[PDB]
Amino acid sequence: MIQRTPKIQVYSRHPAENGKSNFLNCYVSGFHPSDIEVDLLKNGERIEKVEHSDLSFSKDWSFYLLYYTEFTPTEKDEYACRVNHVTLSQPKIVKWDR
Amino acid sequence: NYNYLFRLF
Amino acid sequence: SVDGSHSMRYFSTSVSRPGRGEPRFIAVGYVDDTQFVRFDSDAASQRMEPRAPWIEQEGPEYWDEETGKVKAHSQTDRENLRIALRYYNQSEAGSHTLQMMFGCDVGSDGRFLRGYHQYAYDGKDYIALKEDLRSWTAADMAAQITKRKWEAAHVAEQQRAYLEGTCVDGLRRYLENGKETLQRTDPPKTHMTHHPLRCWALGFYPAEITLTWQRDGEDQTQDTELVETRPAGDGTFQKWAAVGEEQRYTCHVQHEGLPKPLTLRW
Repeated sequence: MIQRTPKIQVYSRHPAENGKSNFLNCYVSGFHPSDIEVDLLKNGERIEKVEHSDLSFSKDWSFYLLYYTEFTPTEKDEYACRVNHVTLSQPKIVKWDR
Repeated sequence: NYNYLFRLF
Repeated sequence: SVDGSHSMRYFSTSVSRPGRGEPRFIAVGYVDDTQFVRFDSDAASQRMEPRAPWIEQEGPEYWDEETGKVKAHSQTDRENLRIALRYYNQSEAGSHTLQMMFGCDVGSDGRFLRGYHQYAYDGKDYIALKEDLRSWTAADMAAQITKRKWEAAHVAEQQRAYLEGTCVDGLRRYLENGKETLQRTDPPKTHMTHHPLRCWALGFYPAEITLTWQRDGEDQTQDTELVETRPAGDGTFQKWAAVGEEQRYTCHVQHEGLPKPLTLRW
């Protein structure tokens, strides 16, 4: 059958890099089947409390999920997203940028 | 309102 | 959208769990781009749960009746997952997925427009009710067997009644009760950055949006990058577009929530 690789976007909820509360988000989309592992990473360590939305899918039947954890960004603190899927030979890690 | 009738293949 | 049409969608996913128990069933309900109900077979409540503030204004008979219908779906698609194994001559050790979408469209005035009733097995079309809400589109030889049965049992008529009746009646009610929330728009917040540049639209609802690049007033397709619309987690969405050589380019943003299409000054 046709397996679709996940599209990964790690990004901040509201605009912020300093003391103001926001939400770190890793939106995975366009993948099939639904078994997916999304880990938000802080300086290489898994953040424990990461919630996610209910599973849904697009017009092409491919799934999308949003994983989020409440955070207050600071200038220096670095974040990341680690996503493993059946289509992935090794976990793919995307680092938060802008 | 969900549907109330579901059929088999 | 721009038509002023509104839509109700119910999405369901069933994933078989061979050796680990019965299949996982997730069902989600959306009005336009706002989810309002959900049902997860792994949850302890075993009942349809609210996910939007305006669906809680419904009566207590609603939550009992809706729960009974989504549970019937989950139990029906569990046998359908097993029927598919026989139709496709597949083994009981493989994990497989069955997806269903149904719902209706209404216009700005609230009149019935379109109906939907489609299935997918392992992420590809299985069977669909056609737009006439009277005939079926079968994608493979397996779905032809199901199509013949559903023609003999006259399933199209039973669905066409729901899509034109109970379906639209609910969407109307959800739209009015969610007037303060559903019939509104969030204009995008635009900003631009430069790297040895890209426009940003943030906090917009609905998700329908178009980002255009024009150089000297001419449409620019090459050297341009556009990412898919993303949710922020607050009910609004985000999207950005990108393209030494500079100043001569401009980003143009169109959205039903914008008073005028926006042009970005680098």
